[PDB]
Amino acid sequence: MTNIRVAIVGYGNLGRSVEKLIAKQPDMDLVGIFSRRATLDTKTPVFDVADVDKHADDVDVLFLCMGSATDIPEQAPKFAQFACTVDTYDNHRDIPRHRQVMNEAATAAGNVALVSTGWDPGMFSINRVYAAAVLAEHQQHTFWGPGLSQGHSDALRRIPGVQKAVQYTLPSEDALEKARRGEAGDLTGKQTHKRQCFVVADAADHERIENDIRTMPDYFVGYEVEVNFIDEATFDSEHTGMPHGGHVITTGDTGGFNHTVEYILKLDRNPDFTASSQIAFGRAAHRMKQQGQSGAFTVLEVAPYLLSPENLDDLIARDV
Amino acid sequence: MTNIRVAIVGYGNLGRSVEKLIAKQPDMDLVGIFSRRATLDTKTPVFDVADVDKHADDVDVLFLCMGSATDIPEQAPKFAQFACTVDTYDNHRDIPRHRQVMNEAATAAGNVALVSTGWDPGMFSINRVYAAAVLAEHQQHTFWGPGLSQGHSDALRRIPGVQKAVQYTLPSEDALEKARRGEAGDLTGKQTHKRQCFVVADAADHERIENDIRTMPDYFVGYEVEVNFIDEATFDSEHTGMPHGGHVITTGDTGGFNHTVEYILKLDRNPDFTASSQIAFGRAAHRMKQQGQSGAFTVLEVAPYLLSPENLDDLIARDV
Ligand SMILES: N[C@H](CCC[C@H](N)C(=O)O)C(=O)O
Ligand SMILES: N[C@H](CCC[C@H](N)C(=O)O)C(=O)O
Repeated sequence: MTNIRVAIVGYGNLGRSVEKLIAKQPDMDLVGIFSRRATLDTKTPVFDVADVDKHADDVDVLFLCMGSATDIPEQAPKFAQFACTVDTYDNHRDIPRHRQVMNEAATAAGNVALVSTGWDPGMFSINRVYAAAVLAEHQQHTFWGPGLSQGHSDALRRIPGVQKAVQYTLPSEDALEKARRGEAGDLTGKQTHKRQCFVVADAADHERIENDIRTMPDYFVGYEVEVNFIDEATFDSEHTGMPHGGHVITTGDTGGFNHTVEYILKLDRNPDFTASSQIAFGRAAHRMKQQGQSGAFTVLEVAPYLLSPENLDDLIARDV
Repeated sequence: MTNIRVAIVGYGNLGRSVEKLIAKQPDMDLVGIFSRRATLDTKTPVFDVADVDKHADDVDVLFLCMGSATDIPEQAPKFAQFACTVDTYDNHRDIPRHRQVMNEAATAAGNVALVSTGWDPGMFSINRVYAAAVLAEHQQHTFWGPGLSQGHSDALRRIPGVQKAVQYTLPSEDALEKARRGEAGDLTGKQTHKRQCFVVADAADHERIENDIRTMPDYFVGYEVEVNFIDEATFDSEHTGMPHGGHVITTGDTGGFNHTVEYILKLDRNPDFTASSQIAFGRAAHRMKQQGQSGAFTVLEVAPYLLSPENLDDLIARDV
C-alpha cells in the first residue's frame, strides 16, 4: 500500500515525540531508528546510522531528529542521498545556506528535502508570509512565549560550568496589545521580550557564567536578561515542563480601514508540536516526490493540501 | 515589464475595493473595468463586457467581481476562455461543482483560474486545513463576527417586500472560550452563532417577511434568529458600517498534552479584506500560469510564496 515507510534519525526529545506520534498517523509505518548507539530505551528497532545505505530501500522518509546548531548542517546532506528528509533546522541566519546545500544533494539523488520545519521556523513562517502578502501596507510582529525556548536552553547548556539550565522567553503584554492596535511600529523583537534564565552551577562560576550568558551574541545581547542561579534540587522539581507558544500579529490599512490578522499557538509541550508539523511535512515531501519533484523546499513552497492525510476532494467539499 | 495587466469585471462594493487597492500593488496595472453599463462612476476606462475577446490580448488577469449566488456560476467560465480569472465564489455547497466546470474551461484555454478566494472562503479555509493536518486528533470550530455578513445581507435583500436589510452574525463568547479549552466538541456552528437582522419594510409585510427570513434554508433555519424592523431613516444613519471577522480554533492532544491553534481576523471593512486576498491570489495565478499550469485551483493548492510580490529568496532570508 501507499503506507509511507518512515524512519527517525537520532533519539532525543524530538525524536522521542516523533516516534509516539507516528503511531497516530493512518498512513505511516515506523520502520526503525538510526542511531550511533547500539542499545536504546525503546522497543523500536535500532540500526547503526552508518548502515543507512543498506536500508535506503526499505525507508521512504527520513525524519532528521538530530542536530540543533551542529549535527544537521554537517550530517543532513548525507541523508538526502538515501531518502526524502525532513528537518526542523532552526538557525535562522543559516537557513538560506542550509537549503542551498540540501538542494544540490536532494536534486542530485532525485528525492525531496523539506528544511526548517516546526512552528518557528515552520508554522509562524507561513503566517508571516500570507499576512504580509495579503496586506499591502502592513506592520508585523512575532511574539514568543511565555514558555521554554529550546534553542536558548541548549545554548545555555553549552557554557562551561553550567550543569543544568532553562530559558523562558517572556513577551510584553503591552507590546502585544499595541501591536493589535497598530501602535508598535517603532518596536523590535529585542525590546518586546525579556529572557529569563534558571541555571545550576557552582557558586565559584556564577560571575563568569553570567557574563557569558549576557554577552552571548544572537541569543542574548540586546535583550533584557534576568539570570537566576538555583540549587539542583529546586531545578529538578520546579522546572520540569516544556510549554511554549506565541503570536504573529499583522495590521494593515486599506484606506482609512484597519485589518488585524493574528495567529496564536498555545502549546503544552513544545517538542510535541514541532514533531506534529515535521510529520505532516514528511507526508507532503513524499507526495511531492511521488508526483515527481526534487531538491530542498522550505515550508513556503508546499501547498497546504499536501500535508493533509485526506483526499483533496474531501478537503474542498468540507473545508473550503 | 512583468507588470501584470489586470482588469475588473463588474463594479459593486467588491469591484470598487479591488480598484482602489490595485493602486497600492507594486507590480500591477489596472487596464480597465468590463461592465454591462456604458457609463460608470469612475475615472477608470470601461469596456462592454461583450468586448472581452477584443481585449483578451491586453489583459493578464480578470478579477471577477460580479456574481454572488448568480452571475459567477453562469458567467465565470466564459471568462476563463479569455484570461486568468480570480473569483471569491462563496456558495460553500457549490464550490466543488463550480471548480469542476471552471477547470475544464481553464485547462481548455491554457490559463489558470483561482476559485473561491477571500477570507471565508479563502484565508479561513487554508487555516482549517493546516491545523487539522498538523494535529492528528483535533477538534475544530469556525466562528464569525461580530459583524455584517455580506452573504446573509443580500439573501435578505432578495425577499420581496424587503426595501433595505442588514444581517449581523454574533458568535457566543462562551463557545469561543470553551473551544479554546477543548470543551466545545458537542456544539455545531448553528448553536454557536445568533443571526441578527435589521429590515426596512412596510408594516403590512412584516408577518410574511419574518416567516420568509426564519424558514430560509441554508441561511437561517437551525439558527437562533432575531428580526428587527426599523424605519428607513434609522436604517440609513445607524447601519452604515461593514466590519466583520472571526476565529478558526483547533485543539489537539499529543498524549496528555494539549495544543491550541487560533487564527483571528478583525476587519474594519469586510469587502476590503476580501479584495486584498483576491488580489494576492491573482498574482499567484499568473505566476502559476507563467510557469506553465492550467485549470481551476482552490486556495488549498497554491504555495504561499506565490502570493508575495517579493522574490522567494528574500522571503527565505527574512521570514522563515
Ligand atoms: N526563539 C523563540 C523560540 C522558537 C521556538 C523553537 N525554535 C524553540 O527553540 O523553542 C523563543 O525565543 O522562545
Ligand atoms: N457566513 C459568515 C460570513 C463569511 C464571510 C463573507 N463570505 C461574507 O459573506 O461576509 C457569516 O455568517 O457571517
